[PDB]
Formats: sequence, structure tokens, C-alpha cells
Amino acid sequence: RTVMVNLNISDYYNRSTSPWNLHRNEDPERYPSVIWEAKCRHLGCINADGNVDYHMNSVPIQQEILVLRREPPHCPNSFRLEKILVSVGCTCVTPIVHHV
Amino acid sequence: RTVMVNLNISDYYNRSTSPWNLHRNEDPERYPSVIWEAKCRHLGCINADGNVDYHMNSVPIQQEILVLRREPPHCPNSFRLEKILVSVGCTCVTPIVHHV
Amino acid sequence: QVQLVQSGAEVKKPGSSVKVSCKASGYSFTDYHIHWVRQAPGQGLEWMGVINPMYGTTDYNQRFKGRVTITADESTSTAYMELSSLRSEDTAVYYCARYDYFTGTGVYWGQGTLVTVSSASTKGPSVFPLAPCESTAALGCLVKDYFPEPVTVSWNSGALTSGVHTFPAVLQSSGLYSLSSVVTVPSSSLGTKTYTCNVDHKPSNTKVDKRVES
Amino acid sequence: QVQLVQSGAEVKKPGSSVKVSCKASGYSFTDYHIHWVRQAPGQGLEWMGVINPMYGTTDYNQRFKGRVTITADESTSTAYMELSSLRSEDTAVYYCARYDYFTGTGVYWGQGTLVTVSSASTKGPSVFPLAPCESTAALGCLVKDYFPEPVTVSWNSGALTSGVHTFPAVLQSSGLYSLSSVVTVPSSSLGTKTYTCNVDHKPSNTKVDKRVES
Amino acid sequence: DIVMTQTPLSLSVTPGQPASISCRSSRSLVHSRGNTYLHWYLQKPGQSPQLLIYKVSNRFIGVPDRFSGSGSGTDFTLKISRVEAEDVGVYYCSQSTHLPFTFGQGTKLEIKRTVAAPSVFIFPPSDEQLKSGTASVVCLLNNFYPREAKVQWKVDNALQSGNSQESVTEQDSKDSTYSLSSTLTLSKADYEKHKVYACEVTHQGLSSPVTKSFNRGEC
Amino acid sequence: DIVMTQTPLSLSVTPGQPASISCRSSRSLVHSRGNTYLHWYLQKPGQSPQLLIYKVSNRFIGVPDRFSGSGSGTDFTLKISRVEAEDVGVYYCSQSTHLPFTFGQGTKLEIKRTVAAPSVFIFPPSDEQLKSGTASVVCLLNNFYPREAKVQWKVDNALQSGNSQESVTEQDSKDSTYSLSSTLTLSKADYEKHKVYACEVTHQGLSSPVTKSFNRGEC
Repeated sequence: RTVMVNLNISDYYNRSTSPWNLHRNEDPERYPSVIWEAKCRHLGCINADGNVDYHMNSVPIQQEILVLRREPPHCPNSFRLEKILVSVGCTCVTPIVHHV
Repeated sequence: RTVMVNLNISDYYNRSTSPWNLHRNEDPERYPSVIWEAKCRHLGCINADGNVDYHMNSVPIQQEILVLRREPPHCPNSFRLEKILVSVGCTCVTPIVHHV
Repeated sequence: QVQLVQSGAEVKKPGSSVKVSCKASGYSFTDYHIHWVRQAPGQGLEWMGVINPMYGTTDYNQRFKGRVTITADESTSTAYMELSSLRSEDTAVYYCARYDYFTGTGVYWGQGTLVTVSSASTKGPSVFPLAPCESTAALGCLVKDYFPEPVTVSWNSGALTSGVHTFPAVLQSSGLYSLSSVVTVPSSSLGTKTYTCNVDHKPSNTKVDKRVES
Repeated sequence: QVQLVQSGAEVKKPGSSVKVSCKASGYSFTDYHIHWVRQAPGQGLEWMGVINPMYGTTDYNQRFKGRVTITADESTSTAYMELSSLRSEDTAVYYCARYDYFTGTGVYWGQGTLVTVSSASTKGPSVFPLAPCESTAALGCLVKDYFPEPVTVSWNSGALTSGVHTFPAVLQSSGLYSLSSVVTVPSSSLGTKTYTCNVDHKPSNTKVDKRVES
Repeated sequence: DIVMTQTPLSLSVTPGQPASISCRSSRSLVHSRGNTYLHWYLQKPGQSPQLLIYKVSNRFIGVPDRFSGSGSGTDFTLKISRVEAEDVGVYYCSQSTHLPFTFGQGTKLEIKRTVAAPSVFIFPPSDEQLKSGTASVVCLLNNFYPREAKVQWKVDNALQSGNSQESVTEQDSKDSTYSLSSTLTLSKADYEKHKVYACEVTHQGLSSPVTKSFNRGEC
Repeated sequence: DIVMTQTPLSLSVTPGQPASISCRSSRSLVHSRGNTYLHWYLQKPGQSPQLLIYKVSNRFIGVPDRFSGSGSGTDFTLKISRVEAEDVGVYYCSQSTHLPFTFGQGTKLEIKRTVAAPSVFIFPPSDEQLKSGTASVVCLLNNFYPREAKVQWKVDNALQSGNSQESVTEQDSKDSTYSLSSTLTLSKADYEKHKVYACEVTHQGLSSPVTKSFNRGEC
């Protein structure tokens, strides 16, 4: 399970029809400690008239990212690999219509 | 530089106004070896009439991801941390108009 | 089946903030949007805002400015509306509704929540009997001097429901509300049967039962 | 300044695929879209497709079906159009154009690329002199029996340009092209000056210079 | 904000008679992807709105066929072929095409049922209330139509003024009648100075006025 | 696909005289966000199209004010106030509103300049060509207008038929004339059997026909 690891460390959010804002996710026990996550500005999307269109949806596009967590806790030299979901931006989708 | 690491391992792409397809990025010297990357289906976006609108742009939303690379090469027990850019999906944006 | 239950009525002082809850059941909470609509006394309906419980994405009415905050908790299937810097004009019934894309509007509604914006002190009611001094009789309960609204008046613990009239409350010169709940009964039953009104004023945590006797 | 240079003319057999290049300069390659437009002989213009060099995002004309592939190389500022399963009907001049959102259309254009779809063998020309047998004289060059088009005929290595006429080629019963480039000159110059035509047939890598003498 | 204008603002309809309500929006309610989000709701006092018609003309599950919807662009109409007692309430049109979603002013529907004379009752103040130092005399006018009724309080034959309040119920969903309560408020002292307390009622359904009284000192 | 229809298909205009070209699209060229992507191009033979007007009425940098654009929705017009020699070519309208982008059929503009008689020249076959076993005799008709010219080949006074080809240049951008080349193709054997090779020209600019000849056996 253990390996040797060497350390070797666009206005879209505003211009999108599904705009978003970045939110600070900070964890001192994690590397990267700070992760900037996208949160969709509206439920709907922006139409050709520049207004919010309720019949389209701004949805966050999420991806699995690899993070290091101190193991055991508060140990600066020992870590565990973790997979977390982060929102990197938002997209505009036509909604799903539900019936039974 | 070296630390101990413990191993602990939605139709949006079609419904988006900026749809995309996933492409296989495989590297045997890397962990994760396989990364599925989004490539935008059109230059433009899909309008209310279901047609491609040239005056809007499908743009890929990219994020820095942490990957492990074998160091020295072909060594299964020793790695280096690397940061690469991956496209996780596409968004629809109004274009930038250029002039001087 | 599909059901929306809101939190009980409240009294808030001007400048304070109110938080109304909306508990959903009978469907997958995350799959439907929750809208909030209000109604000031004897006025029309007014759309306040919307939440997508799946992602927490919202859209508000600009009229309320940055005073309304709508949120949803996936784990408790509950949505909440938070209205800050309360004005006398914010005195209203607040509703929650789940919308859908087939119908395109709000099908299922919460029962409502009354929010009284007042610097006035909460007071529980005083329940007095209304007994007479030919073959049909009336008896009732005077629910007097309470603040704020509402009260619930049942008869014989919900048994007696036919022929009951709980009158809309009238704000006396006191600044306190007064009301009467009445019921018509056969005169023959005056002896053979017992008539009790059950009064509940939730804001002041007051439950009173009065035996109506002639 | 802003400039688009395309690759030289080609001859392709039916069923083969052609790849035309478009080298850009004078601007940031990535900031502007590159469109491809074609024109069959004596026919109108026809939009083939578009590439966004920044992301490789494309859009095509459905008429060509899945036969057209447009690509761009950021490092060499070059865009390419690849037309597969070539038909006689695909014989045309292919243009590249950079579009923009201010104008909304293609301002800057490439020079063009002629693609002849033929099972016919490539042949270099035969350059013969045209000398006479009163005070203005004409002399020229017969550029005969070459395939495919085009040829470039200059005079005295580009020196002489005034009064020159290089006639549109005529496809003889051979299946080979024939053409004449002529020039009018003062009769007085016949002796004092030397007249040479420079013929270049790039498809067959043929450069010929013929001295016109009477 | 889209303005929704309803005409008429109120209506009094005989059960069995048809009813019509107009809704006009300040801008067209046709959405970019082709649907028209105009809906009809019925609200009974102190109850949530109930969906009647969605997307101009679709009846919601459980809504009787007497309800029908029509219109396009900016002008819409809700029709009721036969008005029934259960139809009492306030009708609203609503647009969900444009944010923010908007509702009309509302149209009140009153059921014009036949005259119903009230049953009149009088209640003396309770002995517990009197300990409090106040006397409230209550008069009940039960299940009558129309709403216009006249209640007069007499204390030892002298007509009273400005010491009584009224409260009317919402029109009933089943029998289409109203009920009224009149409360005379006196001090314990004033109450104990007089004997006869009477409640006098005038209503369209009564051939002459009805008096209900008591003598303080029976109860 | 949007269909763009241009009227007329061809035009012959006297320099100084106005010109007008119509463009009608099968569907409105107005975009969702408000712009109208109708443009005008001029194409000179064997050259890329040059931008004249963009977005209905905007003249491109460097385009003289004689060019003007107008129209809306589906009907557009390009006007030239004074036609100049440099204006020769094919004019195209184009829409970039809807994918796939489309162009009109094109309108050819010919400059109706005054008659210009041709200068006629004749070239005997070269000695290198004769070694090849073929003889090509060339006749040049230089800088003439209109294009209609008649070239006749006589070999020892006998009129020739079906053994010669013609090629006309594109109308010149500066002097608005044409040039034609007629090539008579004979076998080395036929060529060596006759003496006089003549080229006879008929044109509007000539009062009578012009003959240019040679005798095989001077050259």
C-alpha cells in the first residue's frame, strides 16, 4: 500500500449561460489544503435576452480528484490517498420531465 | 520531499447546450493510468430550435488534477507527483469580440 | 402520498428575521424544485423564489432585494425560507410548493405559515363558555384577548364537526384578538351529552378545554 | 500583416483523400476561427466547415457527410482540411478564411488550392516559342500538353509584367491542357532586348525557361 | 415583471349558471421552446391554492370537466359551464414562462343561492368572565343568505351604538350560506345596572325583525 | 440549408452608370441576439472573394463609398452608385446567421465600355515543335471590346473547320478589354504540304476584316 512520493509542485465563470462563483474549501489536514469549488449562480440559465430562463438548468460539472489526508491525524510526514468530488464549473442542460 | 502514502481506492454530456464526448487518455507510467477527458461536440452551442448556434461557443472546462508518475521510469514502487490539465465537461459562453 | 408540511405560525418584531420550514414526503425530494409564495392579508399571491434541492441552485424575486434566502436539506427532505429585516408589510401567509416540468407549475402545496410582524407581546387566550339563558340549541366558546393569530377550536376532541362555526378573529381596540366558535345541537341532547371546546394557541403554548354547561 | 497561405495544387485519383493546409500569420492564431469554403469550376462558393484553433472544436456542412475533417496545429499556426472518398464533383478550388465576431464573416482569405480529381497521369508541359514570321510586336510561349492545372508563366523572371496575357487553359482532345502566354513589345526592342518566358508546373516539378527569338 | 390583469374582480353566480374569467398579460406567455405557461388556480379562504388548469387548456387530474381553458399569447379565459356551491373562492391566473413568476389580482366567486333566513341565538356573559370585570353578550345569526343582515343591540329597550363588533364567516362550500356573530362588550358595572339584553335581526329572508333576549338574573 | 437567391444573374453596365443587385433568403437572417449576418463579396476570376459590405450595411475598411448596403429580414440590396472598371467580377451575398453558412449563385458584372478594335498577330510553329510531328499556328486578337469576335483560318485560301480552339481572357480590371487566342493544330505532314497560313478577324471595332498571314518558308 505504501510508496515513495517526490514533490514536484478565462472569464468563462461570468460569460457562461450557466455562470458560477468559486467557493473556498479549506482543510488543514488535507493536501491541497485549499480547493476552489464552483457553485452555480442561478437555477436556470441565461437566455438570448440576458434574462434567467427557468426552463433550462445550470448544473455543476463534477469530477473525482485525488487528495492526501494526514494519517494518523496531525502527522505532517504520513498520509492516506482520498477521492473527493469537486465542482469545476457549471453547464446548461434541458431538464428531465418526470412521470409514472 | 518524500512521504508515506496509504492506498484507499447523469446524461449531462448529451443534454447540455454545449454537449461533449469522453476520450481515453491512457499512460501505463501514470496513476490513474486511464483518464476520461471531455471534448466539445460542436464549435457553437445548441439553441432553443435544437440547431447549432455559431454565435455562442462550446468551451471545455479544465481543472488541474494530481497524478503519480513512476520515478525513475518503469519502477513500480517509486513515484513523483505531477499536475496536469484535464477537460471535465463543456460550457456555453458568449464569445469575445476582438478589435485594436 | 405527496405531502408538504410547514412550520407553525410566528410573531416577529420589526427588523428581525423569520425562517419557515417545508417538510416533503411521498416523492424523491431531490428530483423536484421547491418554490415559495406569500400572501399578505386579503391580498393576492406573490412569488418569492425557488430552490433546486439537488444542487442548491436558487432564483429569487428582485422585489424582496437581498432579504430572502431559500435553502434545502437533502437528509431531512426539508426546504426553508429565511426572510430578514422584517417590516409590517411582511405580515403574510407563506406557502411552499413543488413545481415540475410536465405541468410547468406548482401542483403540491404546503398548508401555509402565518408570520405576524409586530412589536406586540404574545398572549394566550381566555376561553369562556357560551350557554343559553326551542328544539335546536346553540352553544359556543368565547376565545378572547390573545396575540398573535391563529387559534384552533375543535369540539369534543374533534368528534363534533358538523354544525360548528369558528368565526374569523376581530382585532379589538386592545390590540388583542377575539373570536367565538359556536355549534348547533338538538335540545334533547342538553343533559344526555357533554359539549367541550378544545382551544389551542400554539405561539403561547396554550391548550385549554372548557365544558359548556347551561 | 494578416496573411493566409495555402498548399499548392493537387491531382488525386477517385476514391483517394486530399489534405489542404492553411498557414496563418500577422495575428494570434488561437483567437480566430478558420473556415473552409470551396468552388467547383465556374460555380458558386460553398461553405465546407469551421475549426476553433483554441480548442479544436469544429462544425461541418452535412452535404459532405462524414468525408470532411478540419484540424489546426497551434505550434505551426496551420489549419488543414481533409476531404476523403474523392469524386469527380470534388474537383474544385478550396479556400481557407478567418472569421471574427465584429464583422461576423470571413475577412482574410487564403489564395486558394486547386484539387483535380482524375485517374489521369501527371505530365509536365512543353514550352515552344512564339516569334513572328509594324512598330509593336508580339511574342509568346506555347505551354502545351500538361496535366493537371495550373502553370505559372512570367516574363524575364517577373521583370516584364505590362502587356502580358496568359490565356485560360483549354483541355484538348488529348486530355492534356494547352495554353499560350503572350506579350506586346516595341519593334525597336527586337535586338536591343532579350525576352524569356519562365514556365513552372509545380505538380510535375517542371521549371522551364525558353528564349523567344525571331 | 409581467403584469397579469383579471376581469371581472368579483362575480355572483346562480348555481347552474355559467361563469367566465379573463386573464391578460403585459407580454406574451409563449416560451422560446414553444410552450405557454399560463395556469388557473382556485383558492378557498385560509387554504393553499388548488391547481385547476395548467398550460392554458389542460385540466389537472381530478378537476371536473365543467372547468375549461383557452387563449394564446397575452389573452386567456377560464370558463365554468355550470357553477356549483363547491366552486366558491378566489380564482387566480398565473404565468410560469418569465422570471419572476406572477399571479393575477384574483377574481372572487360568490354563489347567488336562494334567500336563507338566519336562525338567531343569544348568549349571556359567563360567571368566570364577569369575575374579570367585563361582560360580553353574543348574538349568533346562523346559515343565511345574502350576507347583508342588520344586528341591533337593545339594553333595557335603549338602542346601543359603538360598543359591539361583527364577524362573518366565509361563504360555505356546501350550503352556500353565511353566519355572523355580534359581540356587545360592556363593563361588569354597566352590565349589572340593567335587566333586559336583546338582539334584534333584520334580513331579506325574514318577513319582520327577529328578537332574541334574556333577563340578567335567570342565568 | 438557407437558400440565397440573387437577381439579376448577369449585368453589363456602362462605366459611370449605377448598378443594383438583389439578395433574398428562404428564411429571415435576423439572429436571436439581434444582429443580421448578411454580407457582400466581390470575386475576381482566379482570386479569393474580397469583403465589400458586412452586417447588411457596413462597408469594410478600404471599400469606396460607391458601394452601399440595405435591407432587412429576407430581402437585401447591394447598390453601386457609379460603376468603375475595377468593379468587374462576380458578386456574392452570404449569410452567416444559420449553420451551414450559405452564398448566393453570384451575379456577373461586365463593364460596357466603348468598342475597342483588336490588334491581330500571327505566330508560325517553332522548329522544336515540328520535330515533335505537330504544328500549332497561333493567332492573337489583343485588347478588344465587346467579346464577340470571329476568327477564320485559311490554309492556301481554303477555309478551315474543326482543327482550331479559342481561349478568351477575363475582362481586364483596368482597360475593360478582352484578348483572344486561336490555335490551329495541324500534323507536321499537313503543315509541310501548304504555303500560306492566314488568320482572318471580324469585330465590331473593325470597318472590314483584318488578315494576318505568313508563307511557310520565310521563317
